[PDB]
Amino acid sequence: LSRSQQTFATFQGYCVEVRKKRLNSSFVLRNSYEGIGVEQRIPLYSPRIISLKVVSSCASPTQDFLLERHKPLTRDYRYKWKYNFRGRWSRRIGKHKPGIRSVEK
Amino acid sequence: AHKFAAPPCPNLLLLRKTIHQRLQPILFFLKNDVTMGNYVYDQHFKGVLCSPLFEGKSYKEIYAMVDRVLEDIGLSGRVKLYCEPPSLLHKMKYHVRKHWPLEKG
Amino acid sequence: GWSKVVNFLNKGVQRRPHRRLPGQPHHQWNMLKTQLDQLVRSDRLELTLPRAHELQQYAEELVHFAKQNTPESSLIVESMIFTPAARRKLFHELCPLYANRPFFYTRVVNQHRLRMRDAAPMAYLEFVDRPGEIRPARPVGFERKQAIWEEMQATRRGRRQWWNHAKKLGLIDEETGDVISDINALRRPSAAEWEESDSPSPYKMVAAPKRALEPFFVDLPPPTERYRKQRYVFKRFRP
Amino acid sequence: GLWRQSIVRCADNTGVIKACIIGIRNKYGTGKIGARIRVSVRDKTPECTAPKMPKGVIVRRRKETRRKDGSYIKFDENAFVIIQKNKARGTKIKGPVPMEIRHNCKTLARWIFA
RNA sequence: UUUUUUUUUUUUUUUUUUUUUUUUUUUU
RNA sequence: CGGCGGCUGUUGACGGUCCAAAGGUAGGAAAAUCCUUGUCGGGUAAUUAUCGUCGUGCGUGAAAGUUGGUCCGACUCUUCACAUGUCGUUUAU
RNA sequence: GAGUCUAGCUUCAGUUGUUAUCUGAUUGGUAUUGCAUGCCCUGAGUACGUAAGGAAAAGGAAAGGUUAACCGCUAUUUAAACAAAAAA
Repeated sequence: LSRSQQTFATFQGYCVEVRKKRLNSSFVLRNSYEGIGVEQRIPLYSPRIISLKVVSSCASPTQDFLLERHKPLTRDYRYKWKYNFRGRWSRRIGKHKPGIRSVEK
Repeated sequence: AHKFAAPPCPNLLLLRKTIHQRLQPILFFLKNDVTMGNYVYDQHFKGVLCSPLFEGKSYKEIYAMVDRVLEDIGLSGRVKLYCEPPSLLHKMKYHVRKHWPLEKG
Repeated sequence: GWSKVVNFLNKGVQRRPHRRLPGQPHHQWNMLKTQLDQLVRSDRLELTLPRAHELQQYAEELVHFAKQNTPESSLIVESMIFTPAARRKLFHELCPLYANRPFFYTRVVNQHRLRMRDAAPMAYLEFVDRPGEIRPARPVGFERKQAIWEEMQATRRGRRQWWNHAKKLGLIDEETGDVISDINALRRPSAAEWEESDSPSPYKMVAAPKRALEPFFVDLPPPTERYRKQRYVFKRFRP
Repeated sequence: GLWRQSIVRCADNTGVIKACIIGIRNKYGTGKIGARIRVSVRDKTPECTAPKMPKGVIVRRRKETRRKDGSYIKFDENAFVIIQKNKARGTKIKGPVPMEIRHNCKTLARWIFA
């Protein structure tokens, strides 16, 4: 906390997010104290970090799946269904109300 | 959030006391459900839940514990709760951004 | 207009990577998808220059993902074709073809002419290394090495220019510091070829350049001549 | 951040539950931690002794707060503490307290690092 | 990867920053 | 079938006098009417806006339709609740 | 005749306000401040004053607010998902 005052600090929490970068990488920790939830993000590369330890891990393929950059299955994403809407002032084309359309029909 | 006071709400207090005593969540929210009825109060509840106990379990088992806990107080079919594991908190992206009233009780 | 506004407005404006098309995105993608299949089925298409420069982006990706021969890649290829005929051709005539071609299977040719009815530019989108191509294509693989060796052996200037490059390819004999004499020694089997498995009949087929010929005559026009239809029908005016 | 017409809770054990902000030294609704503000009491307990218009300072903020060291601190609620004669009215503070508080009232908190 | 304030930085210079114009050519 | 009032004396049941066919009844009452801040109470950090009430400040007025229990509401207004770029203050496709 | 970099002029407000005599071989002879809201600290509990009470010269810093610039960090939105092997 304070180098001059020799005041240290010890935080504990569960990992929620790990932003993977080169130098600006950080980790987000969340916990609760007396029913009040607190959240703090700490950079990986920092000179202030006295120590870092893990109390309980969750080694499993689910964590590895989250810890990996996945690729699209198909090129269907280019469809952009969210853009398929109808104008308020536009001519009537079927029985679709103003707004996003449907794909069932 | 809540300008003025609100009518007596014992069920909300009971739910808050029971959840914080049994499930020990880290991100627990609650509010009254107005979609069920505007002229009705202290009947229907809606909120978000998250606790470490839901790690390494399927959705069926995750919701079974919530239903069992609600059965002990008699509010099983009156609370619409959305729960996700702490690791998958990103799934609740579009569930925190929403306004959360502040009931007095 | 004034022809000055174009210039005045364009100042400090970034270029668009993907050219805009008439219609919603869902429509645009459909359009491009169908045109890719039509391009695969023809071998050359005549299109406007802007559009010819746009379709070539997916024309390359289709063949790039078709050569992987993986379940994953197969999915992506499936996700870019409509008709079975285009799938068949892509998987039976184009994949074997570009066995040795790292990339760049298509090109765009400008016609330097304007449409009569529209006054718009025109261009051709033709595949590379196909029958009746506009211009010949360069060799790849062992063909390239043979070409290079030929060039080297031709004249001194070629030798000098290719000296450095030849070393990598192995066309220079390190034991004597001279160009390799026998070039056939660098022959290797390609993927396109058929691996070894290991008559007095009157109905024997006759060898011929694209496909063999039967020993019998069948009264039938070519595939492109046995199905006629009016291109356009006049619409009488109603005064 | 915080803005006028905003409801915030009280971290002290005086008895007040929540209060409405009346004023703040800001224009763009970016209220920070440790900023003096005026509160109007809306609800009270049957054994409360707080005034009608207590004066306090922002302790906790929902919105994330940036640190000098490149870190960030976030909370789940917005609470304040009453101040009188340059001292707190109550005797204990509920929950943790951030480091970004120039005032010495943070010593009454239980976990300054949390 | 792009844009933006909801983020960050400055609040100094004025003979400074900058600029479309070499002028002994008094009848192009 | 138009409508229905003066002086003066003790807050004033009561006494004098002029006039007339009769000389506002009861109810409502700060009002589809006087006045664009009447006294007090409920809401808000502020209420002259609005409800309740008093019945003086001016005044309306009974099959001219007055008052109104219950029920009822595309009729004014007070006030509560959810979401919300209405907003300080504006962004991206 | 031609290419580059430039002199002069021009530029928000505005002005004409600067150097007698001259250390004898003795550590040497003006120097980038025009300008200015509020609160706090050192000076200072000092000057002042029975008492209550309570200044300036200078510097240092935390909010709020305006202009301009930018994408290293955070927040919102959003796009992309393709060629290392000359055995390919």
